[PDB]
Amino acid sequence: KRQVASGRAYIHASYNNTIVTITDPDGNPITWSSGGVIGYKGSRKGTPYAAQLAALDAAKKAMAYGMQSVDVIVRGTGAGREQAIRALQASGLQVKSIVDDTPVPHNGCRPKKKFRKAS
Amino acid sequence: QYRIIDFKRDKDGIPGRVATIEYDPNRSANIALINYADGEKRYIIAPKNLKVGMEIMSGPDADIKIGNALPLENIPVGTLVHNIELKPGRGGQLVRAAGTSAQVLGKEGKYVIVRLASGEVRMILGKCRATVGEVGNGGRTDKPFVKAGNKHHKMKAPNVRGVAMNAVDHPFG
Amino acid sequence: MRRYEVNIVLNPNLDQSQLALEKEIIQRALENYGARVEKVEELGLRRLAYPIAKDPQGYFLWYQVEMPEDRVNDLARELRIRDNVRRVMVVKSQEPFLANA
Amino acid sequence: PSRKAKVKATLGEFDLRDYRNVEVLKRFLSETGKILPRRRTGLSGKEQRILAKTIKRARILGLLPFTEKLVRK
Amino acid sequence: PITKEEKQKVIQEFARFPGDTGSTEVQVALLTLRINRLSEHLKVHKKDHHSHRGLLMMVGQRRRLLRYLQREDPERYRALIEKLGIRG
RNA sequence: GUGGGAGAGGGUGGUGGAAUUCCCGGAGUAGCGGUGAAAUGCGCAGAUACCGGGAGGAACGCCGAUGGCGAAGGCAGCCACCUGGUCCACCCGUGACGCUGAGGCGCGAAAGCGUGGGGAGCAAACCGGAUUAGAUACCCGGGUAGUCCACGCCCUAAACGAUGCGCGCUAGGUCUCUGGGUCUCCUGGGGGCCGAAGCUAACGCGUUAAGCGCGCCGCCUGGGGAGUACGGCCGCAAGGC
Repeated sequence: KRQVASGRAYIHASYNNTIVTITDPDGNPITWSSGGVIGYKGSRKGTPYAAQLAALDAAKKAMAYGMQSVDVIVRGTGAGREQAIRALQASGLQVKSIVDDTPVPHNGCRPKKKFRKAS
Repeated sequence: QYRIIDFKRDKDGIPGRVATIEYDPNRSANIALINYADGEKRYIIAPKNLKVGMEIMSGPDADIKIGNALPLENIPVGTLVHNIELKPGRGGQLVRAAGTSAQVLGKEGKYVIVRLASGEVRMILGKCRATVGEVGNGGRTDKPFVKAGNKHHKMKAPNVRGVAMNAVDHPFG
Repeated sequence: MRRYEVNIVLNPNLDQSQLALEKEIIQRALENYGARVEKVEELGLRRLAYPIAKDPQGYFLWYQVEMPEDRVNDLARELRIRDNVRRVMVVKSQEPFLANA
Repeated sequence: PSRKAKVKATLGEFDLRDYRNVEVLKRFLSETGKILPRRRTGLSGKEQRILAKTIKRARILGLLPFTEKLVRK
Repeated sequence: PITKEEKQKVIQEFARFPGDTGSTEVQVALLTLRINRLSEHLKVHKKDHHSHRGLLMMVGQRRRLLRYLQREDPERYRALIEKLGIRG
């Protein structure tokens, strides 16, 4: 009940859940889904499979407001980022294109133990 | 000595040369007697720097020549001012001593953005005015008050405290 | 003295009268300071490779010019000055180097 | 190795001295806009060093995006 | 900074024989010049440690030189000495 | 001397985008974050994702390297101001002027102190969560000091090459930086690799010596107690010598 035909799809995924959301042909939000968005607790949210379940339903809804043509945005590395975005092209949906962003800083913000060990 | 003097220039074009170091005893403000075109002078607002060597002013135009003033109108974004004129010319409207002053930390329409020295941030209006640079308070803090009470010397209120008085006594106490 | 190339950039949104008065103050300054202009280009305007002045384009001016060493900085600021002074970059003037020869 | 492009033989008498060498420097940008390594530039030490210096003056005055979105991927 | 021409104006000033590109007259004049300008520097920039240090070794060289001089002929040593102004 | 040169050596000022938290608007759901798996914790007063914009401190990606500079520790966005070291050619100037250095003098990590600013993020402590028997710590979620600047003040260290400085003697192959050349490779300086000789209980060092020789300095002589106790001097204190 919004209908658009085209825009962009955003894929963001950690290594402990993934998320995907429709964005108009600019950047403002549409509708989405993710790990627990798909009955998946603790882990699971962290599977290529999930990657998919979501990517997919995501599109479905994406269609709801007449959407099909989409270019795609990339954030991080999702452990299944592929079962995912692939699931994405598969639900047909004008699988227009993809772009590379996963925007790392320039080196000016120490992390938490887990990310240090750098150098 | 028990007197005030100036706090608002508004006859511009008149050269204002930094007369001299008359560091001043009346409002944490050293000031210089300013020497204007006509001979007409003014024990004027401290604003640290602009050396004995008389040399500036301000005015309709501009000359962000540190020290000196003009409306916030004729005013560069990223500038430290004092002479902090809030409403359309009520003399200076802030930073007395007040080293860090206010920053044209962005300005919009007939309203200009002041990072408000005293500690917050918000806006003044149009042609309103201010002069920038420094105040002149030399740390103008600390100093000792060792063996005696500089206070009492203060002549300034040995209005001594209390608050624990054996009493019934005073306003919220 | 020593010579450097002056590269400073003024806003694209600056119409005529502006190009005028502002570049004019400019020159004034340079001189005031102690610069003897040598060569003034003016490739005019360009899509900067990154939005700047929230501007995707701007007006770039370059003058191979010299002056009295130390006072460099000081004038640099004299410039940056005028808001519009989108950018202020100065560089000692060494000529060139033919790699892939 | 890294021999399908190579950049040295794409530029003749090249003055590593005019930061404003837009279209030439624009010629070391790759895509998300890095600084294509000797492993590509066919440049020496003398090279990455001086070349870079300008590279840098370059991002400064702009006219080369010091990195910038990668299309497709 | 020290300007070539001046440097020479120097070397010259000194040389007993206009061709003293390297003698102690010049080691001396030299070193001390550097000395002064350098310190001057040091004061403002109140914390140029690395630099100060070098400077220091230098005051050093200056000295050993003078040294030799006096060693040989404290005569032109006193001469020079005076000329320059070191020691007080 | 002079003429060439190379650097994250220094300090002073100065901008610049990357991203990072919080701030205001948009749009839009029901989840988010998170782990070994949880949970604690956030979120329908709508968060997490995305759109923009804002404020701001910090750091400084690619290039950047087994590369470079520096007395030692150390030191890398760019930009100009002052400054130090040092390297190759000319053979020009001086005329042994020299090398070691007790005490001394200054420098000088990170913690910490003093005060005066700042404090995005990260972060002992302190707080939860989890844990196991136990959990005062490994793991997760919170957040102070401090981490950041000026100034003054502490000088400690696997302060490492665990190995003083100076010159001079003794196969070599190799890589690489930098400076000169008749620039298939030779020449000076610098860095890594392999390597005769030779040193060596041993490993391993090998013209970047742990080889051979000269000066000068320092510091050794069984373990614990111990680097302590005490005298001394130093410091705001912690401590230090």
